[PDB]
Amino acid sequence: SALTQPPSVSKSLGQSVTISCTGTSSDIGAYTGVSWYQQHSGTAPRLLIYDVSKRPSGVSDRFSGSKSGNTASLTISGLQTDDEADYYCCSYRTGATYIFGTGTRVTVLGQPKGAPSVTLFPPSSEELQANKATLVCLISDFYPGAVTVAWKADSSPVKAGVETTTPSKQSNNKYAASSYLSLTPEQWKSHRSYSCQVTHEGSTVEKTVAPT
Amino acid sequence: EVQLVESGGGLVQPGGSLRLSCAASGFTFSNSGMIWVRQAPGKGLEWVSYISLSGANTYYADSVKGRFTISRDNSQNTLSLQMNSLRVEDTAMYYCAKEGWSYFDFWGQGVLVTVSGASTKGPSVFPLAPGTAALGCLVKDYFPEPVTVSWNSGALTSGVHTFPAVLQSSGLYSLSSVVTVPSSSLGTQTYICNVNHKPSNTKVDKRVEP
Repeated sequence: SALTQPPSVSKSLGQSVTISCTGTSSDIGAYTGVSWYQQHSGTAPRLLIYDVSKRPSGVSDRFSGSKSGNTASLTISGLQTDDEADYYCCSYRTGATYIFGTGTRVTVLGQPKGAPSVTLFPPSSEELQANKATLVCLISDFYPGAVTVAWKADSSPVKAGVETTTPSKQSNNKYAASSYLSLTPEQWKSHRSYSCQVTHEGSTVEKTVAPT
Repeated sequence: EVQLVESGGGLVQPGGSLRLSCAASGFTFSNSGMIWVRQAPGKGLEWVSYISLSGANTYYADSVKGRFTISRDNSQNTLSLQMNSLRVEDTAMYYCAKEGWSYFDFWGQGVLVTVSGASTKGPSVFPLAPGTAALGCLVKDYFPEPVTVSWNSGALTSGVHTFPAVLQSSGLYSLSSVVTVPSSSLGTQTYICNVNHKPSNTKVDKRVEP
């Protein structure tokens, strides 16, 4: 009842990849109303291919489509970092309804490593007057999209009060994440300093703030 | 310059109702079919409903029939989706899309429909005080998504980085928006973050100074 796609497909920069879309004889097997859509994280889908193999103006000829039986296929040549997105096939079905694929995430591998840029903010005076304390650790511009965050008060570990996001791709095709340390104003002022430690690959960058 | 501007959406109780709207321009809203497509976080796209250029023919997904209604106004150039008896599983980003011919060029930006028993909470906004200096705004403890942040009411866009929200254990979201600015503008240029949380009609302007 769904158009079957590979959950994930990955190749390296410059290489070509092919994504399959397997449906039934009631859709892909029956019609030419097959279309493909590109969707980057946090954006609306974008038409890549329509009518099995046609390209709208604005789509590079690196994107191509074909069909054979109940399986449609999208090929991306010269894999680039922008091609790193989610891809959906679509087809008209018999009850004049439409049906989308399960989606495929394309990862392009041989990209340059990127060290995380870290900005650490102390609790604001406004938040402290409100009997709250939040440390804000902002982590940007790193690749690949895996990082580990650890918090220190003076020089000792903090396990409680820490909330950290999953990495997300930015507009620069690098990654960003954020970590939040929840504190009592006294906790913040009792220690000499607080630190956010960001460890990417093997290197570890540290930022430090003090209640001056 | 075809546009599909969506509106509506927000937090609705389970069993509740919501109507989504899509304002079309830049093309004859007639002569074209329209669809609604939704996307649960973080799942794939699923087709919801189809309407022909006249409205004569309408089609629904089985997961939606009897509860969702599609309609269009060919004078107002608007597309609508009336949603009744909503469930937690109906929680998704909802897209409107123009049809060409059995394909769909041009999509709306999407609006988030959140079906939950949780209550709305507006965020508290705190300033993160500072060649190039980093400063920002903490947007703390709100529900549900989304939140928008602008700087100096749209004047400042370069160097602006708004981070995706963290989902706390409390069930509340928090994000931060940081802008890198020339240190020479500090103490001359005023920097105000403009935070908007529509589900609670919260609009906060916070001045960020060193």
